[PDB]
Amino acid sequence: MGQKWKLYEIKDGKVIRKNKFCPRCGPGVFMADHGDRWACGKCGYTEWKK
Amino acid sequence: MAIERYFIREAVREMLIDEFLEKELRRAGYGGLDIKKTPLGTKVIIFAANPGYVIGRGGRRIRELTRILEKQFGLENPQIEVEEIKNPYLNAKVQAVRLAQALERGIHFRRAAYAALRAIMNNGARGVEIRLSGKLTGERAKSIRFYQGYLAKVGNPAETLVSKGYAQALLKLGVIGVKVAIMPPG
Amino acid sequence: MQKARIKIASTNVRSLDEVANQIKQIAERTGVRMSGPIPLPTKRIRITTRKSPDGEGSATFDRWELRVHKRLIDIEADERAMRQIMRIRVPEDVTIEIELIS
Amino acid sequence: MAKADYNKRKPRKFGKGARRCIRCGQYGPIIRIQGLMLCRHCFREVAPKLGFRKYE
RNA sequence: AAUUGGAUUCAACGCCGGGAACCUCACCGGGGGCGACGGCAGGAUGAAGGCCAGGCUGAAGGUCUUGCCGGACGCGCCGAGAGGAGGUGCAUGGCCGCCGUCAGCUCGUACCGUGAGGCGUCCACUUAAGUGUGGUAACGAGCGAGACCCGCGCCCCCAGUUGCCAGUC
RNA sequence: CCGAAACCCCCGGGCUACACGCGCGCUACAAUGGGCGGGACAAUGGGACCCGACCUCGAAAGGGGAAGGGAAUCCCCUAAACCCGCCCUCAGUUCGGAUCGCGGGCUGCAACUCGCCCGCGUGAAGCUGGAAUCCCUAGUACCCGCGUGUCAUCAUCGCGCGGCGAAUA
Repeated sequence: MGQKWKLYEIKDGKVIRKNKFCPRCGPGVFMADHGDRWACGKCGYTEWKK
Repeated sequence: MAIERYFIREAVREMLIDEFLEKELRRAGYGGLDIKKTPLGTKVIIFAANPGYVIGRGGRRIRELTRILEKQFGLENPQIEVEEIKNPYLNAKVQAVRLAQALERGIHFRRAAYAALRAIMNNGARGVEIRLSGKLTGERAKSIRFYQGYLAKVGNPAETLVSKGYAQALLKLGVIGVKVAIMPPG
Repeated sequence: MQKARIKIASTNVRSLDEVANQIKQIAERTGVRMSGPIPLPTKRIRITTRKSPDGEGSATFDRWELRVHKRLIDIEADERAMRQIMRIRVPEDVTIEIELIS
Repeated sequence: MAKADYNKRKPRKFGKGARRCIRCGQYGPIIRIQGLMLCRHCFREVAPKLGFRKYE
């Protein structure tokens, strides 16, 4: 295992999501945002930034 | 495929089930398997000196034997039947498995030989042989040969008439090979 | 009516003839015209094998026979007169094929 | 560390290494392919239950 | 670099190999990697599994930099497993070669010998044979070998969709 | 006995390296011959990602199409030795086929190491073999092809079939 993985930011009475949501499949799958190159999370797909 | 191959397929089917069931049903006292093959549910007839072990200790073994039969074959509803062997002492393969347990147990050679000889001659054996190839508890490769009455003759209408049972009786110092050749009256 | 072929083979001699004879006896008397039980070949199968697991010295070599024999029977009866005759016990170990044409 | 599975993953499309028996579990040792894949050594032990006949 | 190993006079050398380009494969070179079940300390404060992209790899997120998902438990050792075509066939079971497809080995009762044993199973004749014959202080029996089983010549019965200008309007 | 290892996964290489020695075999030193053509003959067997009719293209290896066949009923399939006529006229050759250049097919991811075939060119040793030594006694040896196993592919092997058909005992 690999701690720490608290990367979701916090508002005062809300939450917000740091990372990007994929545009190939639907919402529910986050992007390992490299800055130019997007890995996929569910399975493992070579995606480029849109 | 054709006529020729299928018969051999069937006979190969006999071996894979007769090999496993022997090794398990040494507690029962294994003597055969009358295998009736159908498109409805493969009907195996397991031969034991004693049916009360094969069933199990409360249904477990008969269900266990129903359950491994589904894995090997493509008949997923195989029945189990237990028929007694009518003379297990006329059957040699029973006496081989029965002698193997006794040598596993540690009882002396000529003693463990005498009883055996005596129980099957009482049963009705024109003649009997027990051979025990093995270490014989030293480290020289010598067999001991226990001999009464008639024996296997010449040719092949020799081996068909007689019975022959083989069993590896395991030890923890080595091994001992258990051969038991019975000649029934005929 | 429907001309049926019973094509019946067996791996051993004693098992195949008893069924062929019994099939020609029970069918004889009812609504059946029956052509006789014809013997085709033995496709004797030779497996020719090396005995010794060393493959060493002289090794004596087993000849193997598997002999499979095929009797054939034409019959003129119904599909119901067919099952009546297919009642029979049959040796283990005896393949009985049925083609149906008019 | 971390790595993905292995149970062998190379070509074995055909040859002897393609085969194994249904009694002693070998590649190079004999595999009689008539729908009776065993080694020559097993074959001899098994046959009288098969119904093969020694006689020539 | 490794030319995997074993086999060694008959009885090791077309042998284990009835199938070595990878596979096989056990050898070598290089890259990468699982260790059960218990004890011990750790846990979800997010994977033990997956993954772009370079940087590296003969290739493999494999490895690092780097950023991250799906849903939820596993190192390090310590006993001790699974695995090993890793050693010992002078520790073995099985099977097999050769001596030997040879012609021997035993038991009963009797008999002889203080006894180990003998006799019989020896001798004569005869056969591939303790095979058979005669003799004989022996008479018989089992195994072996023999017949027994399978295959080959000739004929016949049952059965013919293989068989043919056989005989034929 | 081994325990990131004598495990495990992988690619590549090695077993097919050679100055040499031997064993078991194939092919062979020609007129009882070679080409070419024609004609008369078998048997065991094996055949579903398998045998492949037949038709077509390709010089061919093979490719395209496609019947039948899970089998006395279809396919591999042609036997080979034979004989008759024709050309050729005993030389290291029209023997013999090693070695090398090239063109080309076929299987597999892939045949340089290390496959086989087809065509053209290339065209090596060998012209009957010392000492020594092996096998066998009749449908056998001697001789000729034929199939199968294992099996994509390495068969001058192993098992098995029929054709010609003796010497000496």
